Amino acid sequence: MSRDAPIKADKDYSQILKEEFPKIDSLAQNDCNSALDQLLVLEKKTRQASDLASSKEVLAKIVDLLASRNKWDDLNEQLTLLSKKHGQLKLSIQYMIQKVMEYLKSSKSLDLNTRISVIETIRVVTENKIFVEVERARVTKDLVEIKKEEGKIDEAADILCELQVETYGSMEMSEKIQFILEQMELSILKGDYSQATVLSRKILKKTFKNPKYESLKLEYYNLLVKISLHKREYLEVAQYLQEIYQTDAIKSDEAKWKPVLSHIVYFLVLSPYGNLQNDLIHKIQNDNNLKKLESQESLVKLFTTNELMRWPIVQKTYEPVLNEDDLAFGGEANKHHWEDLQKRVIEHNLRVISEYYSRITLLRLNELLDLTESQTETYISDLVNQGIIYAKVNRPAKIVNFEKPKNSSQLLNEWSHNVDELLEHIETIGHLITKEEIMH
Amino acid sequence: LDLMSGILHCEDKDYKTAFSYFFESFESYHNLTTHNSYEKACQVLKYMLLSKIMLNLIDDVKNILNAKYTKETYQSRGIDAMKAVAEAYNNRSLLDFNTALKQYEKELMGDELTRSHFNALYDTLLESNLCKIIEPFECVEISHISKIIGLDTQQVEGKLSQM
Repeated sequence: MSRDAPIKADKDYSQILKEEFPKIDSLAQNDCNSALDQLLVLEKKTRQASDLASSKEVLAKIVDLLASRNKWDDLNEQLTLLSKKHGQLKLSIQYMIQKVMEYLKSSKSLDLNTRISVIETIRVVTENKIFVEVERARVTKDLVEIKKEEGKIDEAADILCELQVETYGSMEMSEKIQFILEQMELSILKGDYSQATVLSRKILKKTFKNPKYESLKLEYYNLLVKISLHKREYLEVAQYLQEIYQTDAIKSDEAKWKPVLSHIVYFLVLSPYGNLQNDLIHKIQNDNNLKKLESQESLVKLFTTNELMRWPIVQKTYEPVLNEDDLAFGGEANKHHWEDLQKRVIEHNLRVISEYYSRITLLRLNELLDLTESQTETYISDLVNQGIIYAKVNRPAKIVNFEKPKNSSQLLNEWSHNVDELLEHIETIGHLITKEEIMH
Repeated sequence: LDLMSGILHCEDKDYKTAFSYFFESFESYHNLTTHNSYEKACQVLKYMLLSKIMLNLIDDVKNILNAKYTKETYQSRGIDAMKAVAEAYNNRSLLDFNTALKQYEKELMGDELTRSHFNALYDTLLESNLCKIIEPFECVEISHISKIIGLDTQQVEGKLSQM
């Protein structure tokens, strides 16, 4: 409020209490409660100005209460009581409540006391959506930090995550992101990747465009890669790394853009081959930055050219090179992702063979693929289901025909085209004979 | 009354009506004070999932199945059975269905409704496996079919001729 009766008169009276500040201090020792009463008695006003000056005294006392690793119990009831009475307004206290919090971080008190006093603050403010909301969150992440380290991580994870669904208040946009990224983090360790997806679609790519959140964007994208790796979505890992790449800062600096680009190659080759794969792999072929690299240049350029190549050797070839690097390939866990590269090689070979070979014997196709009869046939089946190729197989070991099923329509429509093209040619020839008369 | 109507419309070999009935009874049990109804929330769930299997629309089995309910508050022997059998149909594989019931055999006995509909399941799935095998081939030996499906030469000839 703005009540004019306790401006100066009361200010002057608190200064008179400042002079009595040693008398209160000496009282505390004889009885903590008498020193306390006096300062509680001073505060009843609802004049904001004098509220902050009086509460400042009460706050100095709480320094002593918190310092003492036993008095601090009393502090729990008092904050609770100050809430309980009426308060003095929705503006007033709620600044002071923060100086309550400020002190806790720096005391470096016994874990036990800290914990109790902290659960009592979130208790006091729980429901409330005035200023306090922001602060509730500031302290809740701290209660989490303690339980995080313990074996109580599961309990920690569920509380943290629960809170932030609703906190969307006065809070600056930067801080919202921060909390959210933290939430994703505990959910990696818990191992429900499905949970983490729900959380992630909260933050928006519109936000990140603002340069204020630059550093935030890198951690955010870094995390998104992780989510996708667990569920073996290889293309989806590629799309997210490509967004980082385009962050200008990293881009221009040599040493920092280097690893990023390497990663992208690995995952782009592992993606299910398809229309997305294709348009994306000629962007990497075009990429100038790629040709300065030579270890990765030599890998992409192989798979783009249609000249087939047998697995046993390509394995060998890039093993002492790329298995060295991390993500996708790398150590021991990483080898159970490396494996997939095999599969990639043969569905590229088959793919080339459908185009060039219209007819091929089945025994020969096995020889080329370097696989026994039973695996070869499994794989052909898998490709037609996926629609990559058209196939007709014969098991008594006759022929496998990739040729287009030759329909009525195809013969006629192609013939239709041809004829217009002819007519078009004759005309063109005609313009140019005119030209040659002038020349000659 | 709902659950009982569910059991009956299922036997009349209509599975649209079957789902709707087994929804109402699930919602009732779920929210009621359990004193014995936990058991009957359990019975309902197994039969609800049944409707989707026969309907051959198993994308919705794994959709319903989630952490919210089937994992936290209903984790039972029937969940492990039902989920394997759903997955087997999605595969369109006879081999997986057979393996699923050998080791979940006492769950299949224990539900008289499930058991009945599982002979039928055998038969419509028998189809699913064969079709997949001969789809890329032309002029495929019958010996090759016979091994994979894991049923005798002559038995197969009679089925194919029927198909």
